[PDB]
Amino acid sequence: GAMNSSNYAELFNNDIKLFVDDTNVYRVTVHKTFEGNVATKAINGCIFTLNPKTGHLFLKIIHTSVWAGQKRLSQLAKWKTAEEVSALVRSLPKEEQPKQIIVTRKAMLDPLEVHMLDFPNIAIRPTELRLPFSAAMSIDKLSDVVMKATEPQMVLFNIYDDWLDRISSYTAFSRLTLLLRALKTNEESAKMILLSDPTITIKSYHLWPSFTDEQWITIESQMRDLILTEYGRKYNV
Amino acid sequence: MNTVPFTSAPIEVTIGIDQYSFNVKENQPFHGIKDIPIGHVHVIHFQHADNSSMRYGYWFDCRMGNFYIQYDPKDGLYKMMEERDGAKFENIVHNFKERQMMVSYPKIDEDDTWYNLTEFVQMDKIRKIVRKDENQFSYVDSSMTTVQENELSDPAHSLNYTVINFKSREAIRPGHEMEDFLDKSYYLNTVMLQGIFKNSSNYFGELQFAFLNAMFFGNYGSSLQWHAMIELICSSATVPKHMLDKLDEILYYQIKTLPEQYSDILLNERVWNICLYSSFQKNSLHNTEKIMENKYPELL
Ligand SMILES: Nc1cccc(C(=O)N2CCOCC2)c1
Repeated sequence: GAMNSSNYAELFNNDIKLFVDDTNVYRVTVHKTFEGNVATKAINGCIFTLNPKTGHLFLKIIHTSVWAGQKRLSQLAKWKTAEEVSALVRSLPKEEQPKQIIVTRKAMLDPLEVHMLDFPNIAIRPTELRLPFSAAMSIDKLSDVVMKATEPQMVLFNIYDDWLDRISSYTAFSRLTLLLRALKTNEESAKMILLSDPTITIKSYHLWPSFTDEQWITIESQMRDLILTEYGRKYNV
Repeated sequence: MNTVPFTSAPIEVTIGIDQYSFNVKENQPFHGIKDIPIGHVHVIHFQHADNSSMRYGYWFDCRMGNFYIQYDPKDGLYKMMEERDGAKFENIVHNFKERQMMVSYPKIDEDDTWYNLTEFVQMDKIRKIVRKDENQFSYVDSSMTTVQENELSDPAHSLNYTVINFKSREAIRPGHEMEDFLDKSYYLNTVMLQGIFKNSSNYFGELQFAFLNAMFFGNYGSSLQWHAMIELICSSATVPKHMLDKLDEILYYQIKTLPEQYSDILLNERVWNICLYSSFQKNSLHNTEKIMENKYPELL
């Protein structure tokens, strides 16, 4: 059934699972026409498919050409998501295929179920958690590869960098969700926190800066403050 | 006009014959039902006074044999049987008629209700849904489960309705996932009509039989089947015009006949609101929508 706080440690057991977030698949700018009407212009998007145990991010870039001449794009985007996730599963060796796929939005349940009819033993699950995966496009290297794409493309990243050499999957996921929650609540401040000290760099092969254990504790505390800070600015507390 | 005699009425029971019903008291001198219209299937059904649990009954067609009812005190129910000795049967019936111990099927001349509820229902098709090949009539009760219900437990006592499942490989062509799920025309016209039912008359016959078993026995899996067969049509963008017009007539008479006080359990809010207001055929069921809105406006 649904994934929630009660069954949270299941994410880090040894049954392969993937989260699928479709928030950033269909992205538009809304603008005025010369006649003073409103129109949309699509921009490239992406499916965010993540193994929370290993940090494996299968980033399928959705190029704007896939919308050309199509109607009801927000509905189509869910089905296109499910088609691409199904294609990814089929492309993986049997021993790498997931035993569960957790969708971050319940509207993805039926499209994914239908596309995965050929895999009756893969469970398609919703979640009660409000995960901040929409903020994925606030990670500069991910946004860069999405916006530069000129055709459909899959790009493989590890979203935990090398953190699993020093921390467990549970702790890595908590750190990731904290960083993303911060970027989602106040992107400018969050990014200021992450880069303020010019001596800490992001390795070419990494997404986040190369913080020591002690520096991660400081960083993590600053992100919590921000999420609380912004929570006051919003609710006047 | 044909007759279903009863040997006796040893236990107090409410007896139905099609949409009619009457109460018989314990050991009351009741010996059956006469003047049954020829040309239609019929259902004779029972609810005991002491245990309203288990409504049960028999579908039959008097053109297929001479049938009678006899209570079995071991199994505790009124059983239908066939009499093969035609002269014995005619003689039994004539004596009961002479002593006026039979109720008359009470059909008003103007009234086409039973025809309209059974237009496409044939005994031969009933006998394939309800498998008991040694009898010409078919037993149904409130508790019997459907083949589909069993897949989700005695196979011989099952209702073998055609399985309909909108999230199934049968319903969804590889590579037309979104198309077939949002527009079920493929599944309706190719898989079901051309493939399984052969024609719309057989589809409507099964839909009508499912409704009648839901209404008369409170059979829950039959209600599920009836709604699934409605939803499959309404959720198809491409349906022959004659089928939509006939469906509107079928459902109109089903909704007209439904006991007002059973609507809460026999009608699925989601299916009906979707069918009348959101589906491709939301504008094609004029008669059904008018009766539903005037009779069950709460559900909607
Ligand atoms: N999606 C996915 C699957 C397998 C491995 C990886 C992974 O760790 N990375 C591969 C690409 O760059 C190095 C890091 C990612």
